[PDB]
Amino acid sequence: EFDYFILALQWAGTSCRSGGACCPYNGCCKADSPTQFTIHGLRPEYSGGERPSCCTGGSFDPDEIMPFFGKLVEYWPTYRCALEQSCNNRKEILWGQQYEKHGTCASPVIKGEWNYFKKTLKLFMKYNVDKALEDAGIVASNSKMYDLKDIVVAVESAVGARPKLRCDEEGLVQKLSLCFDKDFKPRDCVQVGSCPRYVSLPEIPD
Repeated sequence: EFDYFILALQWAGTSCRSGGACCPYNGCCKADSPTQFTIHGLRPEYSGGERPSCCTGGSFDPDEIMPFFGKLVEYWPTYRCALEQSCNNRKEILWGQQYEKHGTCASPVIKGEWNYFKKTLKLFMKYNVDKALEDAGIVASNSKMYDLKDIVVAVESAVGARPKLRCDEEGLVQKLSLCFDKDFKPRDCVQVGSCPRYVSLPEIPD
């Protein structure tokens, strides 16, 4: 039983600050493009001791991604060069792991692969945090820090609900999550203490 969905987004600059080698599907390699928040995954919010994962034991079928491939590569890249540990000790690409581990547990609100990726992408584009931040003048930078409050206000004003921010211990923004109800309408996320008063949104390392 759950009431809300959580859409987890990752800040590319922080996921890429530990260099690495360019490999397929990697979001840290791609000529020249601005650093932005990309999709990590959509999942049911469980808060009662038990937190289910892998609910159908259903094999991820890459064929059902087709009408979304271009968008997934651009907005849902991976930041590791290895396959992700998924259900049944099965190695999988990020999209697969997210679908099997969480999307299956979203039934019947979300039924099947297609609808999972379709819904996740729709929410990302409709309530676009990157556009909100850019509008406020909050952009990737290695020399300037930002008031945490400026970022929160930008997202709330644009999306209509309070997000959840998570920073590493050096004050770098790592993730930003949005919460939604079963009808996919924005809802304030539970308050959390992670980020200091001033934070940084580093650019992807060259």
